[PDB]
Formats: sequence, C-alpha cells, structure tokens
Amino acid sequence: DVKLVESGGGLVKPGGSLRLSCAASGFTFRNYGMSWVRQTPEKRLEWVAAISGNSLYTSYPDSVKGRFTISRDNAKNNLYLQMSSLRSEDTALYFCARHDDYPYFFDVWGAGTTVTASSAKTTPPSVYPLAPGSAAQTNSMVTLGCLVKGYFPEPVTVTWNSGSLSSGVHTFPAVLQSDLYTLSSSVTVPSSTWPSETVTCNVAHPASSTKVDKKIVPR
Amino acid sequence: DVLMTQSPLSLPVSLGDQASISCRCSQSIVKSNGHTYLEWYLQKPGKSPKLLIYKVSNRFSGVPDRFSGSGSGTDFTLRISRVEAEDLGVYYCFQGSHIPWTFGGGTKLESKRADAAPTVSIFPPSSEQLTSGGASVVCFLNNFYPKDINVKWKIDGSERQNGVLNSWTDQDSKDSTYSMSSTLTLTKDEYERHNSYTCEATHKTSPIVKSFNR
Repeated sequence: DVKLVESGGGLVKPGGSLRLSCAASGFTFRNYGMSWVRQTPEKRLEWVAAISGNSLYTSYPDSVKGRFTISRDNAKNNLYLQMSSLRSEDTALYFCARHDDYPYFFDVWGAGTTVTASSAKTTPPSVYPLAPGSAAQTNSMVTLGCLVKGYFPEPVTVTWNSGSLSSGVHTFPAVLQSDLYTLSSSVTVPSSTWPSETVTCNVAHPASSTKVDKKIVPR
Repeated sequence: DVLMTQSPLSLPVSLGDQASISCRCSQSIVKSNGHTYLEWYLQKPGKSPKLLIYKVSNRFSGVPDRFSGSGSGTDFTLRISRVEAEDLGVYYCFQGSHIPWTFGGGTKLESKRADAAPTVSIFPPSSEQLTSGGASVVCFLNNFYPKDINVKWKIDGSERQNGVLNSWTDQDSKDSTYSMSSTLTLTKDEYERHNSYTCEATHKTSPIVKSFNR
C-alpha cells in the first residue's frame, strides 16, 4: 500500500550513463526525504544519495560525487538517479528508500533495480543435460541436473517440468567464468520416476529473449 | 566517515534460543539534541531490508517483543530472545547521525541442526558440450551440515586444482541443510586424454568418493 517501485536498471559500457526511477504511491511524497541505497554483489549496503522533500538539500558520498545526481518530480511522485561516467564499482542492486522530513530511516524500501557496468556483451546460455550413466547402480532416488553455461548478464531462471517438479531442487548461485556466467541446477526424484517419466529443465534468460528446454535422457 | 563494524559475521543458533549481534562505531554518533540514530535492518535473500530497530532501542511498527536493542557511546547490541525460523537472514546496523550515513557489513543469522553427510553425484561432460569443444565435469554435494565441506578433484588418480569453480546455496529453509556444486572445466582434448574422473567430499576422515571412467 505504501509502495516504492524502482525501474531503469540495465547494463552499460563503463563510462556510460543511465537514469533510474523510483515511483512512489500510498503517501504524500512531498513530505518525505528519499535516498538511494545500493547493495553490491558481495551484499554490502552503501548509501549513495539523499534529497529533502523540497529539493533544497541534496548529498552524496565522495565515491559518487560528480557522477550521480539525485532529483525528484513531486508532481509525478517520482525520485530519480542520474548516473554518469559509470565504473565497474557501480554494479549493484539499487534501492530507493523513504525517510520522513516532517525518524524512521528507510521504513519503506523498493524491490530494487539492477545496474551492471560492463563491456561484457549480452550472450545467451548454453544448456547441457546432466545424466548418470554406468557409475552406480541403482538406488531409490536419482539425481539429475542442467548446466547452464556462458551467459550474460544475470539472471537466469531455472524450472523442472515447467514448475511441476519443485521439491528436491537445488539451483546454485551463478559464478563468473571468462566474462560470462555459469550455474547448475540439480533435481532428485524417485528412481521409479526416471527414465520412465520425463525430466526436463526449463531455462530462461530474459536479457537475450531466450528460453531453452532440455529433456534429461539416459546415456 | 563513521565505520560500523559488525560481529560476528555468521551466527548459528538453535531455534527457540537467544542470539546477540554487536555493532561498534569508529566515532560518536550522538546528535545535538542528545539522541543516537542507530537502526537495525533485517534482510531475507528474496527480500528488501526491513527496519526492525530505530534510535538504538526502539521496535518499529509490527516488530515483536523478542527483538531488543541496547547500546551506549560506540558499542550497540541487537538481541533476539527466542529465535524463530522467520527471523533467519542478514542483519545490518546503520547510523543516520552523520553524513555519509553508513551500514555495518551484515551478520548472517543461521539455524543449527544435526550433522548430515552430503549426497554426492558426479556427471560427465554432455555430448552437446563436447561439440563446442569444452568439457565440464559436475559434482553436486547436496543436503549436508555444517556448511564447511571440501571438494577435491582427481584425474586418473592424481589431484586436479585448475579449472574448478564452486558455488553454495543459502541455508535450506525447510531442512536447515546446505548444498554445493563443484564444476571442473577442461578442454575436450585434455578430457579425452584421461580416463578416471573423481570428486571427493571431506570434513566431515575419510572421503565420500564418486567417480566415472570416460
């Protein structure tokens, strides 16, 4: 009900520029100070800019002074962040957050918008099936996977059997490879279930407008 | 700038028991009216941070009685008297007294359980992947506890370090376990030159070993 919705995030070559928006509803935006706070990939929180309800006051930490400009348009209930001369250090999830000007710092935060500063190019994933073969031999449960390799930027979504297979799934955080991401997902089912009923991973990469389905077949 | 140092970094606790998290500032954060703007935030991995405590010791709207804040001068304490499953996640202190407002580095509140050995599964390179000229061998180490586990790879009986990437899940909400994926990436040529591929889970001695022959 009291809500903040960030938009505008994306991927920029270093040196580039980008504008974020934070849409406020459920409160008199004009009475509230607002800040942007980013969360780095390593999960540190860093306050990056503040603006008073009346725009008469703004401030920034030294790390972003000259490159970020916070502003707002009260009549449109929007907060903005103009980011320029972006650096690799600016890659983070950017939250907008309220603080009354009329106590309760950041009682309300948005869901965040992601900014990635990189000359890495948007690349669709390769999706590889992970099936047993010989090895052993066999038990009551079987573990299968999908290896989702060589994509950029994050994220990728992974489901199994379009989401009907939800229990016994582990999808692992992606790691950087050579300027590209790799992740894997595992699913454990009853041995009486596979290979007799199908197991298929569904991988989506919104950034490259790709979806890949891979049925796990025995070797 | 006011440095906010948070300890411990990780805090296992049995649900129903007490947890204490400390935050120390590098300098005073008292403002001219004599008040201290020390806040505590709770974040879950699928969530934004949520305000729990403000002005050192006050519970925010809807925060239950089991959360309490204390502190003086430069040392501040968040206490949770009877930790619940819904309380697990990352806690951050924050000071809003002096520009630039700064955060502590976070404390991961985790739950204890009984030890559990990993279920280990190894998978060879796929036919698809070999067509691109690459070969990744994947090992899952699933549903173990505690979180500390080491993976060792061997090729034809001998340790391999190069080409290994590891990744860990967050603690499983339902069973309090951890899981780990380990991926050994080789060229197709290096893979085709060798026969035996093994993944070994220790600590845990002795290892849980899974293998295949190309």
